[PDB]
Amino acid sequence: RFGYSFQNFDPKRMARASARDLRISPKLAVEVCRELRGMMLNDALRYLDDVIALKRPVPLKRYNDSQGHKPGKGFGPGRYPVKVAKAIKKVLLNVKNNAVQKGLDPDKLKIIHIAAHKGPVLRGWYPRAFGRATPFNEQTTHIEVVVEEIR
Amino acid sequence: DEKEFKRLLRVRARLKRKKPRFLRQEWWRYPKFKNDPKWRRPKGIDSKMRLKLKGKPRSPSIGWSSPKLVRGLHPSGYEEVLVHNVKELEALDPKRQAARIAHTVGKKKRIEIIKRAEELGIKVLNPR
Amino acid sequence: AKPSYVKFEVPKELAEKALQAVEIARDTGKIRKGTNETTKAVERGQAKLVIIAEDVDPEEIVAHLPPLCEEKEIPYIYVPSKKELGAAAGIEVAAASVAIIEPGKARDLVEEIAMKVKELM
Amino acid sequence: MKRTGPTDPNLRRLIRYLRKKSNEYGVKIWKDVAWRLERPRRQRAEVNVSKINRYANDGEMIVVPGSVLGAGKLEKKVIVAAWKFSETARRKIIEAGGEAITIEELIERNPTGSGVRIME
Amino acid sequence: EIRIKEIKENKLIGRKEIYFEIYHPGEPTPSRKDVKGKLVAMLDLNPETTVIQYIRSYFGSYISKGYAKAYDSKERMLYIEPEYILIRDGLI
Amino acid sequence: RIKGVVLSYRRSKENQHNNVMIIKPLDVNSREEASKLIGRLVLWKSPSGKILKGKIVRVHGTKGAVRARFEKGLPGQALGDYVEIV
Amino acid sequence: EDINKKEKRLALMSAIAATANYDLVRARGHIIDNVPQLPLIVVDDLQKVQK
RNA sequence: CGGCCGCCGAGACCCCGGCGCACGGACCGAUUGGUCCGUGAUCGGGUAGGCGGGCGUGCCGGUGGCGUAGAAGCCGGGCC
RNA sequence: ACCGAUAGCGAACUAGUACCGUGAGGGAAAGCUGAAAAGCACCCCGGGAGGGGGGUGAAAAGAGCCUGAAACCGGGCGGCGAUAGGAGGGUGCGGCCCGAAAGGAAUGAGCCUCCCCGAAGGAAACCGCGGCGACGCGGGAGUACGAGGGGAGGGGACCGGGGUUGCACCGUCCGUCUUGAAACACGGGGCAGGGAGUUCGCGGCCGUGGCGAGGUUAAGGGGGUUAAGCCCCGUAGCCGC
Repeated sequence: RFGYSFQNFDPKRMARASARDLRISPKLAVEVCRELRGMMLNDALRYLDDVIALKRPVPLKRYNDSQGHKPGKGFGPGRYPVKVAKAIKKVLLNVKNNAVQKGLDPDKLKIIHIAAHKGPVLRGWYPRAFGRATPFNEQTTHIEVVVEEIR
Repeated sequence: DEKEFKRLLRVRARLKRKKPRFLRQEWWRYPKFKNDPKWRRPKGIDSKMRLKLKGKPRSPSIGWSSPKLVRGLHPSGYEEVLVHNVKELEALDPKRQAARIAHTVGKKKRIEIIKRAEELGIKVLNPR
Repeated sequence: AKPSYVKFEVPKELAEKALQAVEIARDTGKIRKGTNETTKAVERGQAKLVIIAEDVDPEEIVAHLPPLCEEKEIPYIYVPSKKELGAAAGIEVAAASVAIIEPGKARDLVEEIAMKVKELM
Repeated sequence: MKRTGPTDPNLRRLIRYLRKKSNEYGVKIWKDVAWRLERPRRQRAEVNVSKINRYANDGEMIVVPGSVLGAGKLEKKVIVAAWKFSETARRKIIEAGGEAITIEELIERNPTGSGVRIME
Repeated sequence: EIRIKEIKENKLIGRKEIYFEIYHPGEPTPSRKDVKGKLVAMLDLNPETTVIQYIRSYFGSYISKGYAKAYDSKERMLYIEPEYILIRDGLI
Repeated sequence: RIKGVVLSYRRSKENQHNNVMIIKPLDVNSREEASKLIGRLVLWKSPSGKILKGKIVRVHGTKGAVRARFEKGLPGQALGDYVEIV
Repeated sequence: EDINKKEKRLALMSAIAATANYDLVRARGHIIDNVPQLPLIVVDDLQKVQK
């Protein structure tokens, strides 16, 4: 895809980036983006690094079936989507570079919009018992982010 | 008589303000009915709407019709006439008819129609 | 021009200046739109400049205005269309007459219009 | 099914004219002929010169709300008005010395329709 | 209430064609004699040399449409107008 | 200006009339006393300040209640609420 | 569809009769302002023109 | 239990305005009809089924038109 | 007067092609950039895929290419939101929110005041009397009021309508067999598209039109025509007398 769901983007105070056709879990991508929204860019990068290092659980509020709780307050279902965090860190660095080349200050960027969408489905089949072949599909994800320099 | 005209216009206004939107049964339940809202007579053997029970939507009846003298008239009280060019614009009655420019008329012809209607003193419902 | 209340020819540029003057008056100061409201404004003397549309029909509702205003000695100007007059006044529907009671940000403009209309008649 | 009535504009106009004429002159013969003409096409009146000769007197005026046909023989001198005439019927009437006219001419000649006899 | 929507003159055939509309809310279709009288009275036409070609009513609308002709002289009518129309008018 | 309490709608066991309400004025406890208020207006004030108006048309029962007809029926949150007569 | 020969002949007769009328020809849509008269009969000379 | 007195309570009964229907009438349409008028306490629920009118889609013979100053199509609103 | 890519031949295309069965044999899906590739030169980030600038084009229509509906999913916006019960809706209104156009409206909106007439209906204060009593009778009075129909005065921008939600009352889904359906009877995850009184022969009727003691052609022939349209003939035959 090419478009963005953001409405009032302008090329003076905002910078945007995207990723298309990511072989990651859209559900966990949505759950991670929920917490990433409304945070400073550097703080979000540190949060993703912690999640990758397995030091900070990501809470689950929508898709949390058969998920055990975690130590500390607010847990509740949580897990560590390392693959999704690694995929989204690249998008965050890309938007940081976009802002820097545009002339914004990286230390004052705040993530004002970030979203994840389900993309095309890649199809395959798995053999089962009694002669049944059953779907076996990869769900790709689109990620969009736009940040604004606070002043 | 303008007095009866106004009285019946008010009567129709009240009646059509109280009139409900006639929609088929279970229009809300399924999207296939929401995107295409219509009314269809309930014909089932156990249909509650067909049985006309209280607490269920109503159905159209001949009694709901508006008074004859003002049926089909604009809320302003005039009479609509669809117009596609100046020739049929000129054939209206300014004291009793109004012109509605067809949606498919371009601006080039629409400006001409509007200026001609202004010259002839004929009301236009969509002057643009 | 229908002769019931039209007294003099108001040039197009003067009408445009009157329109923008009433626009700025509505934006900044206070105005009083409508025929009855304008009539009361001039009768009480709170108005400073009055604007009349040139497309009023029937004429018995706005004809009396200049006869009743020449008594109070208040400047009156004409504009082409009541539709545009009302649009400037800020109401979607037409405005036959308008009265400015304080020409905020428009003192000099109203003075110029008054001088020109006085010279004309 | 529904009775549409005659498709002939001339026949519809004649029916309406007959009703108006009956109203104007205060007589019922024209209304009677009107509804008799209105009856369904498959039942429209059919008359023959034989029957006209049988029942009509010399110099009498005859109105047939339908068609007149030339089956038989005719001696009487009769003024017959009918919606349609077969060529044989018209020729026989002319030879016998009568007149083959329409209900319009009949109305013009005898607006009150006094002495006119209806044959079906 | 008769309002004339068109008047046309044709001296080549020698007549005047009149297209008009009668606005009669709450009233039946006016009689042909009444319409002819009103039209002749308004247009100063000669009552003896004018015909009402047709009066038509369309559905619930109280605006009926009328077409009429007015000839200069009886010669043109006897030459053009058909016998059935002349009889219907009753002017012959 | 008198005070009154909105008791309920005009109702049968299972039927409700939305445009009529039963009102109990503060200091009337008889049909005779209540009948003197026939024709007077009744005002109900919305929480946002909007005012709804009705008029007293008849006396209800024998204990002093009255019937008030409202062009715009009360929302129903007015039940047990206060209204002003005149 | 089939139509009787006599009925077809009568219909043709009626059409030819209507072709010379004034009200119907004008009402159809044709513009007859400049026509000398109805029916418009022309001399035999019209049959020899091939340009 | 033998009675009684008030008050509530239906789309029922009465009234005001409106619609249609059946029947009759006047006037008026160039294909089944249209406008209005008079009576309806003795017209207005409805399954099977019978009958009349109307709304919508593709194409053809006519007639009158719109469109790159923006047609069809598609999303959300106003009016009838 | 055939269909217009789930239609029309199975195949509008590398279609009896790919694929299934040992075999005889069975047999799909799949059309569209733009006027011209002018099909994105260069810069930053990235392992790459690709992302952000910047260019081309009237319009990205960006090749995953005419339009881009619904189902479904993610974000923002407006409403409700952790003491509350009913097939998810109906009647009435109240909060919050939207409200340029098409609806009314400054030639006056909601609104406030006053005046007149008012159908059916219809009180009370007070006075006298009857009843053990609840209460009733006569006057007040057919009065105040009354659906609605009109008029005048003040103010000067809303009303109608729409989204969500709250309160009162009511309401046990849709189709179907059945005497009987909410049914612990059957068919009912959602959306889009397709989908079921057709043609001929004979016969009985009705609506209309032509001719009429007659009616009507069939096969076929000639003229004319770009043409199978159009004109005339054709009495064998069939029905009736």
